[PDB]
Amino acid sequence: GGTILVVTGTGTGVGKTVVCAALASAARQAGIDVAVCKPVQTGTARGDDDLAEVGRLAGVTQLAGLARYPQPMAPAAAAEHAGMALPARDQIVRLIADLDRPGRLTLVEGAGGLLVELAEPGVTLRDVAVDVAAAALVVVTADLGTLNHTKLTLEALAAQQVSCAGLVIGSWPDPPGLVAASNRSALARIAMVRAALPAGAASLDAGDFAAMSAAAFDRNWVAGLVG
Amino acid sequence: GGTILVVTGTGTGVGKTVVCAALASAARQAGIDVAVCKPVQTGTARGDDDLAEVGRLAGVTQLAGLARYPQPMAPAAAAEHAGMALPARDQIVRLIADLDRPGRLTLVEGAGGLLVELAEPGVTLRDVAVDVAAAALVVVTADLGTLNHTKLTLEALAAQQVSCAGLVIGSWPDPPGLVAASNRSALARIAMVRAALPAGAASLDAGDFAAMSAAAFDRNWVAGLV
Ligand SMILES: O=C(O)C[C@@H]1CCC[C@H]1C(=O)c1ccc(C(=O)O)cc1
Ligand SMILES: O=C(O)C[C@@H]1CCC[C@H]1C(=O)c1ccc(C(=O)O)cc1
Repeated sequence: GGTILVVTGTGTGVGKTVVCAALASAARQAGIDVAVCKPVQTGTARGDDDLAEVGRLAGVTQLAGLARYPQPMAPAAAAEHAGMALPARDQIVRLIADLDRPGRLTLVEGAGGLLVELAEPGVTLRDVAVDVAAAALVVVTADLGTLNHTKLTLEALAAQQVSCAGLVIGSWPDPPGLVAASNRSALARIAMVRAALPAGAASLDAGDFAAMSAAAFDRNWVAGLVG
Repeated sequence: GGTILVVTGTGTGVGKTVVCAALASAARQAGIDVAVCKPVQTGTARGDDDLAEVGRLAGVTQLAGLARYPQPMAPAAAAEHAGMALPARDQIVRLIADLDRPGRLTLVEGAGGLLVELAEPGVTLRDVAVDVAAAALVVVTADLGTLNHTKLTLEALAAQQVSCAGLVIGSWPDPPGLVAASNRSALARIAMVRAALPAGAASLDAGDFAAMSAAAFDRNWVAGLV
């Protein structure tokens, strides 16, 4: 196949979707075929659609979804609230493998953080990553609290020998405060910081977003993700 | 010795200090001697003093600390900015062991979440819980995001055979709301929920707060800590 990357985060609202779109665009500009896949999407009763936003910002046409639940809640709660069940483990894995092909970067965006349940019983994105031999790109914040959350996530990735492809800061303030700078430097000491997306990256239009995306990431690391 | 309990949290600002004070107050109301050790304290420029809060809210007098930094940052960054190393692993472990005595509940409060650096070099509250054979109480929020953070923190505990004394929600909202109430059930499925401190409990005066604390925890669980 090609290269599968799960895109998780330290928590919710940390920028997984905008990092997905931003990495997708940077890879597309390097001539890499990109698919983005969102096995579990909650919050549809308020218009959340990460697949839609990713296409909107990065022009990905190859967008695969699976489970959709209305309430803006954890996959497990939003399912119970809807009278619905979670997908099964081998259904998510099937969705990804069916996208996987050589020369393609397939991004699997999670729901919330790494240990959120996506399938019964206690199946997480980390388990999926094992099942499909994917590295995890961890979306982190610059805010106070990020250092503990990142260290936890990395440990949880290592506990199952899921390789960390590095961190992305979902929102980088212009200009940075004392904490923001301190965190960025400390983050860089615990893992590679693949990029620091500028604050407001998601309000950009197509071309602004594609330029931001091309600048955000090291061209040579992006190009190196897919042979 | 006695019973040592580290009080940690999923993160920062989740209610670690108020929960120490609350469990200290409930344990005091059960006739338990309570000491609270806060090795490293930051944000002192703006008035942060977690041991003072425990004193005022819970009446604890055995309040033990080693270092104070003015910058409202994680200990390693406040110390970086201040130009002075964190205390030594040895100082923290020995302070806590000296605090520990039979019949006393010794609470140990970190900074931020479980895996924050507190001592030289890269020593965490997890490492300290190991060294003094302490179990961890994990403070958590009711808010969207808490489930992943709690599951992450409990894993990090298990990975070093540090026992989990349970969860406390540091601020229970009024009224709950759908996500808070769904999280409370989910958390309870993950570990024992020992208490949910009502929002605003930190602004209580001593008598009010004591009454809250007496009522927040199970009388028998608390009494059975020593
Ligand atoms: O948690 C507290 O006790 C409040 C304190 C006050 C000053 C900054 C807070 C702190 O220590 C801290 C620890 C770790 C992290 C992090 O993981 O990035 C962030 C902040
Ligand atoms: O994808 C997101 O993170 C944004 C979505 C929007 C609404 C619910 C968010 C969600 O999925 C989620 C997942 C897990 C947890 C938790 O561990 O507590 C909280 C929220």
